[PDB]
Amino acid sequence: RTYDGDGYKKRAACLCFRSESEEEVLLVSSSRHPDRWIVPGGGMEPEEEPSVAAVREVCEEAGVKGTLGRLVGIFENQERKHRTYVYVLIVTEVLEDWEDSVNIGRKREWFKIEDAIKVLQYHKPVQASYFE
Ligand SMILES: O=P(O)(O)O[C@H]1[C@H](OP(=O)(O)O)[C@@H](OP(=O)(O)O)[C@H](OP(=O)(O)O)[C@@H](OP(=O)(O)O)[C@H]1OP(=O)(O)O
Ligand SMILES: [Cl-]
Ligand SMILES: [F-]
Ligand SMILES: [F-]
Ligand SMILES: [F-]
Ligand SMILES: [F-]
Ligand SMILES: [F-]
Ligand SMILES: [F-]
Ligand SMILES: [F-]
Ligand SMILES: [F-]
Ligand SMILES: [F-]
Ligand SMILES: [F-]
Ligand SMILES: [Mg+2]
Ligand SMILES: [Mg+2]
Ligand SMILES: [Mg+2]
Ligand SMILES: [Mg+2]
Repeated sequence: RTYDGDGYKKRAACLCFRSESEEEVLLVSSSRHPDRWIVPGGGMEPEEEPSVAAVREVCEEAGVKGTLGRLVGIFENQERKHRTYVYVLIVTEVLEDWEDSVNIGRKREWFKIEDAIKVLQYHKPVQASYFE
């Protein structure tokens, strides 16, 4: 795990959209609580570029690849002490049997943006804000 100078854990994530119209986004199930949804993402490795970490974590957690788009922003979770670079990713490859599917049975699902914001709100309000 890696950290900013203030001790916040460094993370990266993508908003994995179905298309360039950015109407449908891919969430993945929580590892702790499989009945809940999150935005896929995770820790940056040492010296790892945030865009590289984002794409790698989406591949591991969600089993997708695509065309990397713009940095949306950098988002803090004060409560959990982490700070997340969030990028747009336009999905072009949907893989079966990806890392977390095989290892922890992680699920994924497409959501209209409105619905994504809805299911994120309760446990992951900072993640809901990614879409603002
Ligand atoms: O507190 P939790 O509900 O168990 O959330 C955990 C935890 O997030 P926190 O940093 O807030 O504790 C993990 O972070 P660490 O404990 O490893 O620092 C995070 O891991 P990543 O930052 O690497 O994403 C993991 O997410 P996941 O295991 O899917 O990678 C996520 O669990 P959820 O899947 O329920 O959000
Ligand atoms: Cl879309
Ligand atoms: F995650
Ligand atoms: F992660
Ligand atoms: F991670
Ligand atoms: F991870
Ligand atoms: F990681
Ligand atoms: F990791
Ligand atoms: F990882
Ligand atoms: F991962
Ligand atoms: F993970
Ligand atoms: F969060
Ligand atoms: Mg991960
Ligand atoms: Mg992780
Ligand atoms: Mg993660
Ligand atoms: Mg990781």
